[PDB]
Amino acid sequence: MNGTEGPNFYVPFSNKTGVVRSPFEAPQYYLAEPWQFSMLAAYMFLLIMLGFPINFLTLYVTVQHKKLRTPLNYILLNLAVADLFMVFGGFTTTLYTSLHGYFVFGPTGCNLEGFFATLGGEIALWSLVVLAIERYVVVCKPMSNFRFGENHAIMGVAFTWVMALACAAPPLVGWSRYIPEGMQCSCGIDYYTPHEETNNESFVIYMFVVHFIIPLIVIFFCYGQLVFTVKEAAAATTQKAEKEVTRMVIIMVIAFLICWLPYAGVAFYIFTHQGSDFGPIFMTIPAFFAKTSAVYNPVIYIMMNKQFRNCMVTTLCCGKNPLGDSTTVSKTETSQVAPA
Ligand SMILES: *[C@@H]1O[C@H](CO)[C@@H](O[C@@H]2O[C@H](CO)[C@@H](O[C@H]3O[C@H](CO)[C@@H](O)[C@H](O)[C@@H]3O)[C@H](O)[C@H]2NC(C)=O)[C@H](O)[C@H]1NC(C)=O
Ligand SMILES: *[C@@H]1O[C@H](CO)[C@@H](O[C@@H]2O[C@H](CO)[C@@H](O)[C@H](O)[C@H]2NC(C)=O)[C@H](O)[C@H]1NC(C)=O
Ligand SMILES: CCCCCCCCCO[C@@H]1O[C@H](CO)[C@@H](O)[C@H](O)[C@H]1O
Ligand SMILES: CCCCCCCCCO[C@@H]1O[C@H](CO)[C@@H](O)[C@H](O)[C@H]1O
Ligand SMILES: CCCCCCCCCO[C@@H]1O[C@H](CO)[C@@H](O)[C@H](O)[C@H]1O
Ligand SMILES: CCCCCCCCCO[C@@H]1O[C@H](CO)[C@@H](O)[C@H](O)[C@H]1O
Ligand SMILES: CCCCCCCCCO[C@@H]1O[C@H](CO)[C@@H](O)[C@H](O)[C@H]1O
Ligand SMILES: *C/C=C(C)/C=C\C=C(C)\C=C\C1=C(C)CCCC1(C)C
Ligand SMILES: *C(=O)CCCCCCCCCCCCCCC
Ligand SMILES: *C(=O)CCCCCCCCCCCCCCC
Ligand SMILES: [Hg+2]
Ligand SMILES: [Hg+2]
Ligand SMILES: [Hg+2]
Ligand SMILES: [Zn+2]
Ligand SMILES: [Zn+2]
Ligand SMILES: [Zn+2]
Ligand SMILES: [Zn+2]
Repeated sequence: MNGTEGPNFYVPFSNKTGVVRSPFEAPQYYLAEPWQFSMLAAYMFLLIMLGFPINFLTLYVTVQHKKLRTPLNYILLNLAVADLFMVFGGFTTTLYTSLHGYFVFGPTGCNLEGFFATLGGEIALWSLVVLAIERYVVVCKPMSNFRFGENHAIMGVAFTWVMALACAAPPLVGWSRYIPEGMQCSCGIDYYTPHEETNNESFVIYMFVVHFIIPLIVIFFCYGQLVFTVKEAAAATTQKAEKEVTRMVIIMVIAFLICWLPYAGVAFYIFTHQGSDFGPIFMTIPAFFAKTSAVYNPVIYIMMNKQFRNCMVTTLCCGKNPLGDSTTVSKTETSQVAPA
């Protein structure tokens, strides 16, 4: 056997030498060198070191500025939270797992590590659909009289959590399971083994379709529609606001792909080539790189959203003067209203 199937795992190493041992009981320093694990640990450390402040700042800004309530703002507050969950929930176990060379915290660590990462990634994807739509509406303006409100915005957010849980929760209660991957320092869905007793084959197919293919079709298609009204370029007069948001949304989507296709692909590969000969590094990279998903979103947001940015610059300066080049939102100052 090219691998080493446990009743709990599958080390992509061969135990014709007895050196293979549970990623739940002892260091996997036989799969790779003790420094590569240190690198992982370093990286993860940096990720936590960054995913925390960025996602938190975003949180504090969004709420502290009472007018920042557009769907987009909602979605992003959402992502900021899901990102924070990743950070403490799983990133902590993954940093640790790396530090020790295996899941010292047992299958729970594997679960915290795998779950929150999937919970985080899916919320990201599903939010992307909520946006795709919100966008399609505000640009192709379907209803004669319409403009999303916080009431709908909260709907979409609640929805992304349901859809996300719909994907990430099952492996915790019987459908498929979270299992260490690569150098056994992160945990993902079981593609490696058939394990009739947990129905991996079915869930994986389920996830790839319901929680990957479909949303993508939806998002891509909705894009194919808005490739007419808000065609592509950038720089009423309100036209220039929505068209700039879209551009961001679009980027966000590309950003998502770069962060997940390499992984999703490696995952799909394995699923359809279980027992074949792949090593530990084969998954560690797309899997850990993928972990940037807990942080890139806010960056796009602060870089491509002139309103939020200046709002952050505002909070950061505890007062004003946000070095920009247009409406507002804040607290004591003029976060007053202007409806109709
Ligand atoms: C790869 O093959 C190895 C042997 O061919 C095998 O190692 C075996 O590991 C077990 C640990 O569970 C050792 O047994 C020990 O069991 C209990 C732990 O629950 C200890 O308290 C006892 O002291 C006992 O020694 C075996 O000694 C060891 N087999 C050997 C070297 O003879 C690996 O588990 C195999 N890799 C896999 C499939 O994970
Ligand atoms: C062990 O791993 C090797 C490497 O993949 C597997 O060998 C492949 O076998 C398939 C059919 O069994 C051939 O079509 C390929 O040419 C072989 N190499 C590949 C996939 O590139 C072997 O089957 C694996 N044995 C198992 C299932 O444990
Ligand atoms: C695309 C940018 C155009 C902004 C339109 C999106 C609506 C979200 C912000 O609206 C404002 O929210 C305040 C608190 O929620 C209300 O007090 C105020 O009356 C309302 O106008
Ligand atoms: C984090 C993900 C990185 C985002 C990807 C950035 C690529 C977007 C810029 O592309 C360019 O945009 C112009 C205006 O639309 C087009 O005229 C041009 O042909 C196209 O090449
Ligand atoms: C990690 C996220 C950073 C990637 C940047 C995405 C590439 C798209 C750049 O488009 C430009 O962005 C400017 C933001 O200032 C807008 O003013 C301008 O109109 C728009 O055309
Ligand atoms: C969409 C981007 C994601 C990339 C997709 C990852 C699949 C690439 C893996 O290829 C396989 O690697 C094995 C070695 O491990 C070879 O033995 C095998 O012949 C080769 O076919
Ligand atoms: C995506 C890139 C494709 C690479 C995936 C295959 C993993 C190759 C690394 O294997 C490891 O190399 C060490 C040094 O030789 C050995 O000590 C160790 O036992 C072995 O497991
Ligand atoms: C740090 C640990 C990781 C990478 C664990 C789990 C990740 C997944 C099970 C990924 C699932 C998917 C996402 C988030 C993006 C769309 C495709 C997907 C279903 C493969
Ligand atoms: C305004 O008074 C002048 C600008 C000074 C503020 C800029 C300082 C950099 C802020 C870094 C962001 C870290 C936030 C930490 C969140 C936990
Ligand atoms: C409102 O909340 C206060 C405004 C923020 C004050 C700006 C402080 C930035 C930190 C600058 C420190 C200079 C670096 C010196 C190296 C020791
Ligand atoms: Hg769209
Ligand atoms: Hg990324
Ligand atoms: Hg602002
Ligand atoms: Zn899902
Ligand atoms: Zn299978
Ligand atoms: Zn990837
Ligand atoms: Zn500016």
